[PDB]
Amino acid sequence: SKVCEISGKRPIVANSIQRRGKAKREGGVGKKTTGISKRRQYPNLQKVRVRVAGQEITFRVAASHIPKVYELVERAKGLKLEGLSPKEIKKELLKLL
Amino acid sequence: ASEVRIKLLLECTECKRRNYATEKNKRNTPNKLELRKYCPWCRKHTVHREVKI
Amino acid sequence: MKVILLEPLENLGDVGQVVDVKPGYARNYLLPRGLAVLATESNLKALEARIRAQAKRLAERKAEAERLKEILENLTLTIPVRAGETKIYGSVTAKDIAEALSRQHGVTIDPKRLALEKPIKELGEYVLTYKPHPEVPIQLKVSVVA
Amino acid sequence: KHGKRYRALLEKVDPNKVYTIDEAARLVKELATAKFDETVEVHAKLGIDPRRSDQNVRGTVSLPHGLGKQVRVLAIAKGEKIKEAEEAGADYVGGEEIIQKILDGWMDFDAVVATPDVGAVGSKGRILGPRGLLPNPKAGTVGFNIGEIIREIKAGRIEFRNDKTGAIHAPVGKASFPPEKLADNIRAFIRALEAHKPEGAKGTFLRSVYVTTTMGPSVRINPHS
RNA sequence: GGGGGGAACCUGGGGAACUGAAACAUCUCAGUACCCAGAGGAGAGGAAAGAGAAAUCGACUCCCUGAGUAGCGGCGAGCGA
RNA sequence: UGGUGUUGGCUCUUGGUCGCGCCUGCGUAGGAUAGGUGGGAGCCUGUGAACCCCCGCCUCCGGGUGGGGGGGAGGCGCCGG
RNA sequence: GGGCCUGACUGCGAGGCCUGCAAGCCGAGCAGGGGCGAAAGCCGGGCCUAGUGAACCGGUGGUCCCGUGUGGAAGGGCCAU
RNA sequence: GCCCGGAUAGCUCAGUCGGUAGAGCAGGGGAUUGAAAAUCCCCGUGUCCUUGGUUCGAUUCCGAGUCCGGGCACCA
Ligand SMILES: [Zn+2]
Repeated sequence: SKVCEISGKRPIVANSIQRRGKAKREGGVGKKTTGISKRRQYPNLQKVRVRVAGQEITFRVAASHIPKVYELVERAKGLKLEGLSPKEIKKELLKLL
Repeated sequence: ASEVRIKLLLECTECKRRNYATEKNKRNTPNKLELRKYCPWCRKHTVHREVKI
Repeated sequence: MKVILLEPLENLGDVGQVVDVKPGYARNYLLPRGLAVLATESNLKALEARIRAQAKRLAERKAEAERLKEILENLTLTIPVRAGETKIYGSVTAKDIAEALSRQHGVTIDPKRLALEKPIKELGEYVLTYKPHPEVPIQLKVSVVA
Repeated sequence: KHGKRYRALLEKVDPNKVYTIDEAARLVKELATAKFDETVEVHAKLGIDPRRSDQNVRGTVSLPHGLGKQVRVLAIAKGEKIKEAEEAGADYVGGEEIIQKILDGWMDFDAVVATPDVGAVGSKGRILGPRGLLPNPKAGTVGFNIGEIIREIKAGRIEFRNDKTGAIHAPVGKASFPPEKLADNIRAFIRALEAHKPEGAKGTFLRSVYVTTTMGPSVRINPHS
């Protein structure tokens, strides 16, 4: 999925590592790797609809930065943002970042 | 070399350092072997107990 | 997520109180419905010096609950619809009641505060709770006709 | 639901609040309302399994400050030991025919000790045993210095043993002891027990330490305090 | 103001296999080829939440040495500061 | 597919964790139902008696268990067994 | 067949056999400390030639050799296996 | 290797939270039946795997061991 609108958390290219065998730490002879495959770790993006400037706005933001959004919305109250449209509203809220 | 003739160790019950490894048919002698063996640590012969290998 | 109770709640407390509930309830129910506010330093600054304001508008909730309470307790609500001998061809919710007091009776109440758990589909008299203020049971009898 | 002389004892005690090694020793005497010198008791709950055949807590320590209890030692010994057995505390020696002197019913003794030669004591043991009287050198009560053994028997030597309920039990003295008389009594009770732990035990060796008296109420006290 | 082009050079996102292991999966090939994005005459880096042991130095970049060294490795091939 | 996030409120019920509160424990013998360990020669009731009645538990059916009433100081205790 | 005993040893090893290597093999003798026998002497498994498997990885017992600034510890080494 | 499961009548299995080793299957016999049968009545027989310890006694409770079964892995 695309970037996080706040954190910019992108999908990363991780290497799924199918390991095997008992661990040396548990006396095992060693963690024999059976195979290594590329994959992608996707951010936990969500859609977040918010009524700002009498306008409902949706952010594809990571799960972590959800409350950061509401931080932004509350901060927008010291802004004169109406009657802008949701495009300009979203741009300006991005500017508050 | 078998499950009935198992391996085993021989520890000096003075030094407590396993100084001898050997075998026995648990069938034949199902008791702990014990032998005056030379403990290298003790630097003197001593009853060495059959400690499980 | 500490939130500032802006009003009394059946399982949260009352205005001025600051509880910490899971984010779903406050941020999906409370924040939208303004029943609470997050616990920012900005809020905690104006927490006091607005507690007086919060309980001020609370008392406005009370006094309005009375002055309109007896305003709309002493009457009967009528509902002309299309319905059958044991059934309604249509259906009614709190919104139709708001049209009832708005156009028919002229008095202005709130649709949301009126509790309508199921949109009515039968005829006759029913009693409704309005409760504009917590612990303010404003009964109301409604009639549905054809 | 108790005796009004004891219900008063129930009233002047604080159940959940935890006292000190000295604080209940004040309460232990003021709770001494029985019509005789009650016995101070430290029923310190052990953290050990008796069902385990490894945690056999049974030892002894001679409490100073006396005990206030009456101890008559039925010592058993031979080979010149009857002399030193009769002396140094034991009143019933001896020293070989007291066995057949057991009826049983000749239970006019408060303690029994024996030198390791006897020997002929354990067999004759079966009724002398189950009432906690068989001579055993586990905790003090056996040895060829039997009279010397009995010398400290008079000197507040309380024995302690785990029970089936994981508890250990021994009085520090009668309910006539001052708190700093019991202060060395109590702390001697904790110190000896801690020295006799069956090593290898789930967590603490002691659950709690309560202090009651003969017909007296319990007391919540903090051990090692 | 941007667009798009620019021989190579450069970061950054992606990223092989052939190949070696005398097979081959880990591994190596190699983060290489190549793709995309970004510029630039360079780029990148860059001013210690460092290094590493001296209580020592004092951003960064590059050349030599360190050194095939320490190490990593089906402790193999090899890789390797 | 289970955990977790997104993801909340409301109840209802059940399995564990510790709170305590209580009751439970019966070979014979032994007065009787003896859970063990310690201390115990004493308890105790007008911070109302053994008695007798009523109320519930258990009951191994003899009783124990507790509560209410009259009664409301006579029963219990090592010792006897 | 009986008596006693555990040398079915420690540290080693002159020397040789065989042999591409590696492996395999035999061994006086030396010291330690013992068994046997009076002693001389023998005993470093079995009358012998088959009963077996390199290294790596890891286990377990000892050693205290290393222990990443120091002390420990992690962990490794070495011996045994 | 780690985990746990049981060792009981000829068998299966009960099994005390320590007072007793038991239910049925098998066996036999009696009645029973034309046979087969079933049924029925009654007897059958155990260190309660071994060692221990505790408590008056321990099948029980327990420490060990063995067998025993399974699973859970790891394999230089
Ligand atoms: Zn030794």
